[PDB]
Amino acid sequence: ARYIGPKCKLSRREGTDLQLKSGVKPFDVKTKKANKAPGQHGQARGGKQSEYSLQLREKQKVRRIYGVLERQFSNYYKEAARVKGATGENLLKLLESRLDNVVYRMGFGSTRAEARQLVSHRSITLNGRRVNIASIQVKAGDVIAVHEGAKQQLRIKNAIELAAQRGIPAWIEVDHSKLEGTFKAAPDRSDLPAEINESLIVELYSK
Amino acid sequence: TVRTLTGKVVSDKMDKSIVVLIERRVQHPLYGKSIRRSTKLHAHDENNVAKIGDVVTIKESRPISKTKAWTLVEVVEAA
Amino acid sequence: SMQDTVADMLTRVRNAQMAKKQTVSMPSSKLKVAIANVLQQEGYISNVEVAQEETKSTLTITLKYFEGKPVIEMVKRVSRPGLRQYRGKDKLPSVKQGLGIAIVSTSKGIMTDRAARAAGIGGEVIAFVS
Amino acid sequence: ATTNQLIRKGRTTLVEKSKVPALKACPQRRGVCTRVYTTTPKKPNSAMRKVCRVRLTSGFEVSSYIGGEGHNLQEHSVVLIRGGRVKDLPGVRYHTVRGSLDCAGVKDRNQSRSKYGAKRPK
Amino acid sequence: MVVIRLARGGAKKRPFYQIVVTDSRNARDGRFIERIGFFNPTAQGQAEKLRLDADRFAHWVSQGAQPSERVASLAAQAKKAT
Amino acid sequence: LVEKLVAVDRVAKVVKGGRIFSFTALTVVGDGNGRVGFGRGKAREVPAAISKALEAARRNMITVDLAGTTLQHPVNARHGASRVYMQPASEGTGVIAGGAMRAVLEAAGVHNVLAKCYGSTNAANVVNATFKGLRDMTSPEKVAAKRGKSVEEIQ
RNA sequence: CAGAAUAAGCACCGGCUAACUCUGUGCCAGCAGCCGCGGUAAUACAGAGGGUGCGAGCGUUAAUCGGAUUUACUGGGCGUAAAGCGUGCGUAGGCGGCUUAUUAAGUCGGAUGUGAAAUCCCCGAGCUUAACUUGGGAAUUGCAUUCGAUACUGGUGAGCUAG
RNA sequence: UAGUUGGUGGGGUAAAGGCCUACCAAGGCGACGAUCUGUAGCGGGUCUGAGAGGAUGAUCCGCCACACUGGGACUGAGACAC
Repeated sequence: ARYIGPKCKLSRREGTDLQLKSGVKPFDVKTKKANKAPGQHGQARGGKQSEYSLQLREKQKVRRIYGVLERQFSNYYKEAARVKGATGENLLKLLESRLDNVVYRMGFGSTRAEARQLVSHRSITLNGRRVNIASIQVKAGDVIAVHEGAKQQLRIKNAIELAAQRGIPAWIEVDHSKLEGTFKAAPDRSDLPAEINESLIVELYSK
Repeated sequence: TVRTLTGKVVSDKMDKSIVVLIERRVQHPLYGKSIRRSTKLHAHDENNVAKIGDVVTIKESRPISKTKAWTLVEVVEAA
Repeated sequence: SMQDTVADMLTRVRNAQMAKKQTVSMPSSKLKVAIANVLQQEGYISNVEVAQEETKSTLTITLKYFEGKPVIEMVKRVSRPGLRQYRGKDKLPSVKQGLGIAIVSTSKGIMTDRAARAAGIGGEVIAFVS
Repeated sequence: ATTNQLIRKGRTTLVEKSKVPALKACPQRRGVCTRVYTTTPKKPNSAMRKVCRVRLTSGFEVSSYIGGEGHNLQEHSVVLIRGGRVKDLPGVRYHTVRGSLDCAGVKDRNQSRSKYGAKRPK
Repeated sequence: MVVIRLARGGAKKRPFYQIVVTDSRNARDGRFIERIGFFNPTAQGQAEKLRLDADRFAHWVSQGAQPSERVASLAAQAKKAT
Repeated sequence: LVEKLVAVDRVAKVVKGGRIFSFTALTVVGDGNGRVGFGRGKAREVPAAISKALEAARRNMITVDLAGTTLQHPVNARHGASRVYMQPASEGTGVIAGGAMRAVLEAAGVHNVLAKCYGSTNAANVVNATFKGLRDMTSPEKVAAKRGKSVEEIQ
């Protein structure tokens, strides 16, 4: 199962832009109701929260951008705790290693939902083979190319020109002419945005 | 190459048979204190040399009777 | 009646330190002298002396105070006559994460747990000192 | 205790009794309704609460609460009972499952329907 | 008698055999004397297809063990390969 | 200077013709790098009690020597009927403790530790026991100085 | 090849515990794991709006361990909270002063044999991924035999006087 | 506890053995729990627990026992035989 429904109330509850829309218009012009919770009893951002509320609200925000549900997220945490290293760093590496996210960051999809649809509809090839699972883990030195029938899609060309506005990350090199790209290694924490706090998730799941 | 036990005789009434008491010291599995345990073993003594109170050695052998499977080797100390 | 002379010696040292005496004296024995020698070598006490009148032997120990507190802040008897404690070479206890010493009697004499691990032997655990 | 005392006599554990003996370690039981009636709550509560004395296949006769507002139970009905105390009613340690065998689901209910056993309205 | 044969394991439609020396009266996937190799009829990629301990095989044959047809064919093929 | 409010309770005193209600507050202040203290305050209103408790906490302070972000060695402490056990942990563990211990430990600047309460869980007594244990924790340099040895000799 | 075309529910929103208002009823109907709600403004009953948590599942009941240091070996107590026999003597048992020689039972160390496979853990391999299957290790904290050590406990011989 | 505990002669078994038999003797077990009585297939393992422990013995593997209820033997290398 994948979440379907309204994305702007989703972002409004967390109070921050979750990048769930293409971005042709800024978030503030898009919703006009930011810093207001979706409910009628919705209030400003300054509402006091308990620690349990803060940890939960952070984990939900982390889940909502990547579109992962609770079972898979708990499995991700349990694997990251087993793997040696920083638990939050490992969890971020696992979340950023999914095939759909790599397709999105390579610029073949306007949004992560578009990337998921493209991957699921067998429009992507991994190392020369057409796959259809969004949660396939991408390893170092991989090659992701757009399938031949998938090429010449107006949505894909719009996605690549939109991605041109943002910056192509370091670990991904893309030939946009050939619709091809190469994942090299998992981003370190510095590459990812620093507003995300992972410690809250850590004690929330280690309670 | 044969299993031997050393003990003290506690009975000699039976004909060609003696009863020897074996003692061992082990640790209690849970509380750790050293405990002493005792076992009474019937042995074969053909010539009735042993008597009550001597220290004897016995060795494992084939069955001789219903309850005897050990045979006397030597008398270490006399009473 | 008195049945644990080592425990008596440790209790005497503890009470003397708590009362802030300078020296402590007791009837002597070779085991007590051996334990006091280890304590002096490790630096918890200053001087160990033995006197002999005719057959009685008296053991005297000079105590150490640094700043206001006594040097020996904790001394515990581990093995006791009602429960003997024996440890292998790989299960020797550590006291205060290595900042204290466990006194161990091994087949090569009385030493600390550190020296016992260095020599790769076990034995009886007499006391913890810190 | 001393070590010798522990060796001679070890520590003793006291067994625990279940709070639902009539179920005999089963999730539910089936019974035949012996007497349906109403009772009054213990202080400081005041109401008229619907209960029924039921004889179970376990060989026991107990009392069970009826939840929800409006029931069609009567003499000799066959019902399923589960665990759960009513607190303010002394002696009633069981509940009747709504809509299982002869009991029917409550009417005109649209929230918490899985409890009380009401189907989805069309 | 004593035989050398295949015991089945693995998953449905993907068999994986252990090569075992055992008394013939024992159940196929039960009690055995000694395991001396494995066979994977559907190996792919880097997976090995057949490991057999030739010295143990010869030692047990010298004592009167009877290989099955499949095991004899596999032993011949392994000897041919190496 | 980080400040934490552990508990707030309402108390009553009986007089003729009614009762007088008051409020008590327990707070813990710290610098996050080995300085920590705690205090109590009583008032008619909650903010006044919090202010008095904070002032008392700032007045009652000690210095705690840490090993990086964790304890030097296991600690057992007690105050009245409350007993506490604290143990050092490796990096990435976090602070595994109850709220009363968590406040004091985080104010004192410990990042990885495992802690356990036994006996009574009264907040003031637990804070007292944890404070005593942190005060009485020792260090290799102090041990070497007191025994007249070297740090490498002490190990 | 066809065309969004065939495909979302369940629990909860006084505190413990993330998520609030309005109508209907008035110690009635009813809710309730504990503390407790309802006797005309019910954020706790029923409906509705809104929201929160999960999601092809969601809730309830039953059962085991945990939290429970609440049988306490690790790791509890007995003046007043539960708990010192009314007071002695004494059998089995438990424990026992100092020095010395010897023994090697307890205790410690080495070697050898054994401790089936599967299972748990680690590094890999094959399943589009994962579950799953599988190669090799580590482990199996034990037992037995044999060779060594003698500080402590035990046995034996001798000696001493603080009990 | 009176074939009960030990011994001798004899019988019997694939094989040691009161396994059986005739005599001789009075031994044997027990507070380290005999006898009686309730409950129960055992292990590798599984669940939980920081650990020590506690609960458990479906599915997989090893051992044991049973085949409507009791008592027997035959054939056979092997059964007291679903």
